[PDB]
Amino acid sequence: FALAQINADDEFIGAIDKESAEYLDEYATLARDISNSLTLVKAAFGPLER
Amino acid sequence: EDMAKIYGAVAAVSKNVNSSVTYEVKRGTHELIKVPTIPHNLVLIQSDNGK
Repeated sequence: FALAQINADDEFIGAIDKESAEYLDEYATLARDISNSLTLVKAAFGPLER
Repeated sequence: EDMAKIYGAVAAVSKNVNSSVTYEVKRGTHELIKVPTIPHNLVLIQSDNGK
């Protein structure tokens, strides 16, 4: 009933561009740690038995 | 540096292997004693006149 128009100021555009750089670094860091974890598990652990 | 940490963890779990056990077998053993005198229980009873 009270839908508000969206205003895209220069501050909002600049804030989003900063977020894009942060997200890119975050995904890159996560991918590296996944690779490190997968190598560590394969070398140091085996299957379980009852 | 990441590889150094991964190789260190793997070597740590490879070093967690037992070698042997050492213990003492002493149950059942007791200390002896030495008796210096034979316990004879003899007395000599003789009359006054020796009869």
